[PDB]
Amino acid sequence: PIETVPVKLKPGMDGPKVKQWPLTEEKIKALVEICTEMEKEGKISKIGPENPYNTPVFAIKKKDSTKWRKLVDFRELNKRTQDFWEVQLGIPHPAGLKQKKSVTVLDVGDAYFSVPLDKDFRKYTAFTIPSINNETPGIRYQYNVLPQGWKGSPAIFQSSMTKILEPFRKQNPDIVIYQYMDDLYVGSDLEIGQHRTKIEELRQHLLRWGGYELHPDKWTVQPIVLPEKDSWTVNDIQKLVGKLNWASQIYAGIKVRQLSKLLRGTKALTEVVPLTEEAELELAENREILKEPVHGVYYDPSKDLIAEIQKQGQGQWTYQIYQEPFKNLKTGKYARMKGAHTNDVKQLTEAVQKIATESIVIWGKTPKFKLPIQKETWEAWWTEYWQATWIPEWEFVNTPPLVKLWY
Amino acid sequence: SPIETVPVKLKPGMDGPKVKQWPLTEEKIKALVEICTEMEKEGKISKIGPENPYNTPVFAIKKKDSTKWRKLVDFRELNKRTQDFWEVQLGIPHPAGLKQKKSVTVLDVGDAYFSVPLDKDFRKYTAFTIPSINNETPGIRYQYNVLPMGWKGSPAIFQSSMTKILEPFRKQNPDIVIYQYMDDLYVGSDLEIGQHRTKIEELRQHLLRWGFTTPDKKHQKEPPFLWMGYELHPDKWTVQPIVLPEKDSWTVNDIQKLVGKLNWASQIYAGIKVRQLSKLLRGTKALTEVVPLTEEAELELAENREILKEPVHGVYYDPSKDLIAEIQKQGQGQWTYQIYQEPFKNLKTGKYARMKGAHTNDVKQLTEAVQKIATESIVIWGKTPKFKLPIQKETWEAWWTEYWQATWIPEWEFVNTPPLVKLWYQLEKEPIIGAETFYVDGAANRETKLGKAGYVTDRGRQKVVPLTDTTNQKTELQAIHLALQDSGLEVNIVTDSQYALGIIQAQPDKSESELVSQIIEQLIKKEKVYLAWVPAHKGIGGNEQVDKLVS
Ligand SMILES: Nc1nc2c(ncn2[C@H]2C[C@H](O)[C@@H](COP(=O)(O)OP(=O)(O)OP(=O)(O)O)O2)c(=O)[nH]1
Ligand SMILES: OC[C@H]1O[C@@](CO)(O[C@H]2O[C@H](CO)[C@@H](O)[C@H](O)[C@H]2O)[C@@H](O)[C@@H]1O
Ligand SMILES: [Mg+2]
Repeated sequence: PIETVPVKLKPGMDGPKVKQWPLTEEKIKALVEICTEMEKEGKISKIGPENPYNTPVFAIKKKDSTKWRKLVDFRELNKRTQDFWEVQLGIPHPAGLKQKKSVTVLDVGDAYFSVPLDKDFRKYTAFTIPSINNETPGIRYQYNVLPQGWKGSPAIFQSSMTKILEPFRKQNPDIVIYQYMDDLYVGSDLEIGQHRTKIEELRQHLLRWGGYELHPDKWTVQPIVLPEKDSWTVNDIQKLVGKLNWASQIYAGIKVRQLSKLLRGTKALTEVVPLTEEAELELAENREILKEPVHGVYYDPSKDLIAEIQKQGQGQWTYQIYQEPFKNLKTGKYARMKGAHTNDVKQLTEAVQKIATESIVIWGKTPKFKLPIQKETWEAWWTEYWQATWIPEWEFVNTPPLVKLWY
Repeated sequence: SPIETVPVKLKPGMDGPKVKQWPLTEEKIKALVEICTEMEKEGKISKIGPENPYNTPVFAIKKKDSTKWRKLVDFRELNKRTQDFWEVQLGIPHPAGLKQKKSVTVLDVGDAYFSVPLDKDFRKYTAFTIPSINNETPGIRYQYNVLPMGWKGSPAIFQSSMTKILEPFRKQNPDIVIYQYMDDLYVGSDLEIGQHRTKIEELRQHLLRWGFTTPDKKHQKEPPFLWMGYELHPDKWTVQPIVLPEKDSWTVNDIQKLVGKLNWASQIYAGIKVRQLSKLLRGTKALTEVVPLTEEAELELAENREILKEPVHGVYYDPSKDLIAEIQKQGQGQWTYQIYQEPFKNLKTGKYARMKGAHTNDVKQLTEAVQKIATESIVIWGKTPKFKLPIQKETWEAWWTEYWQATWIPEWEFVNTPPLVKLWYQLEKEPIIGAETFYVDGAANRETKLGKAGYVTDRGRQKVVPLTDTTNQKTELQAIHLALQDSGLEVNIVTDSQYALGIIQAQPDKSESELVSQIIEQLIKKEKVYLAWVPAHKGIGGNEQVDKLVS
């Protein structure tokens, strides 16, 4: 019973037309019951084929919450939706979130279900539920309400959200709340138990109007490391010189001329070469330059974030987050702790969720990922391990390791 | 039908079609005043006049009844000007996805599209003219009041209407399975034949209230049921007979037909191959170009015929048992698989033979086949099967540990059905003691098309070979080729080609490139090979000597 906000697509752009991919039995059943209940509650409406738009839909199951959660992949629609920094409905990101001792993520998408959506935009939110063995044609719905996962929902619901959080943030000035899409990131410096307690109080406040724990203090940066030996082969110095030569694109004043001078002549790779005093000097200097962070690299909120990932083996994955090439805002190393140790695709999916989560906490948005995986391998399995209510942009790359920079 | 119409529009700025009819014979146009009069009596069409400026040509083919005719309209222009639709038909049901049912019925709706009304405001665009007397008089013209056959919006609107009409019966009878494909209804149940026929009569009455007739001619009551190109028996299902073309002289189009038929047959006939027959289609220029069968294509065809003359059947799905998919390697990037639950009782079969990428290996292609089978299994049965694969656990472990991209295969067990899938070589992680060290390099001139490839070695050996009509990357691969050619069983190799290192380090066993194929040959024949990279033009070790030598 509220007046809707007029929203439109970006000029010269049409709505999303993305095909539905196959779904397992359990996901289809979950989506059927969820969409049935949403249909009875008026949140969605059944539509026909004269609506030419579509967006893929699937379902996830958080490990700590055994109830299914519907997830619509509105990435295309969000890319085609108007920006809201012109309607002044954007969300400022607080710099204090990444300093907090603990940060709990909360799914507050259900709030969006209390605000109607512009009548002339609803057709862009259509989605189709598939059928096992194609027993029936797909079942099409569209939203009558601010949808979960749509970028316009946090912008339109902003005023409401601030009005609902005002008392809690008033009673707790040193707890930080940052809304990203359907999520609230809640950071505090106090001890674990009372932190979870205040999270419970926050919950009951939200529940009354209408538990994923992170530790940013534990996020370290993994720099470029040089090996340390007593005797060095020709091969060791070739790989060292190549590594440092690549590193001269990122850092400043890195020399190779003396270490490289050691290699004069056509020498056997296994032949041991003694290190010149001047060459040892060069190795110590370059080793020190890599120890301290690079000078002159700053975040630019007008540009997108990009994340690269490399598989290192034995459950280790290195990553870099940058905006311009070789000017890394962050370098890191993800490692799984599940014990099973035998699924590359699961580990990479979890790594993407963790990296994107850190990007939300630090900068307020997710980066576009360059994934070291075949497109079809990723698309065959990634939904089986996804746990976030948001989905980042990604592309697929095949670049073997020339040198092993990050390990 | 009293069903509510579906609003449809033309694309923005577009108008209706204004084309002309063909050929205007008194046999033809008297047949055209013959066919329509009954449709007008039933209300499917209405006469219109010159104040309607649109037109579209009409024709007719013969139905598989072989006595009844099917009226079609060439709506290509109108279709181009009609709004887009989102198609609700996402795939094709498969008999291997059916469960055993006590009682089965197959029904078809009579004149299905003509039972669904068309949007009033849109009807003016479906106008078709039939000349009165060979253009000697204004002319008789009609417009459609129902869904036309040939309009791109008709199938989706009919499917949606049928879904809405069936929904009440579905919700009221959850224990009755209704496969709905266009106007073809499969209806299975675990009821006794009496109450089953009661529910069938109720369903037909429900359809008739909404204007969907179910003629007895298309009402199947006893097995074998003809359904979606298959024959359904109580315990098994078969494909309807597949007749391969038999020609003395083969054209491109004949071979295309043959390959298509063999692909259709591969869903239940195990071991079908089409690689050699499909190779005949490559490089051809016309559909009527005569193509002589190679020896390999004749052998492959004969093997397929031997397979096809043996009777086969699939069985139905038991959800209380596991799905099992077993894969075999057939050679030259060809793979065949069977999906079953009890041994020697296939639910279905299939094959995978796509060449993805310029350079690949058997492990990658086996992974691709696994992914195809997984997707197909999710479509048909809603779950992923357990795999039996001809690859050792050690081979897979080695591959996914050494390879740099993330890869995975779900729960699988090793099955010993040679030829097994294996890695054909492995590059050493450390340099080899006592092995010769080759510093290789190749370079080409892009304007000139000339290049050179050579090496310098730590034992004093050097070589330079000229190359014509080449590229940069080709000269680098050529340098590696030379090093592998002139070295012993064990060799260390140093290059500056990130490209060549990238290809070789992925351990390919096949390639669309002759040069890469030769390199693969040489690598398979070696005993130990260590391959290393250095940056170019930095005056490094032997790399500077060989780079100086090539120039
Ligand atoms: N444009 C077009 N539509 C077709 C064609 N074949 C089938 N359809 C569509 C239109 C049909 O109404 C619908 C059902 O196929 P049917 O073979 O059952 O034809 P229909 O029901 O109209 O006549 P019937 O009483 O079953 O003999 O599917 C075709 O060849 N061209
Ligand atoms: O995995 C990429 C794959 O996803 C699709 C839809 O399934 O596109 C989605 O992902 C893209 C990559 O980020 C987005 O650009 C796009 O907006 C989103 O819908 C396919 O297009 C693509 O093949
Ligand atoms: Mg029919």
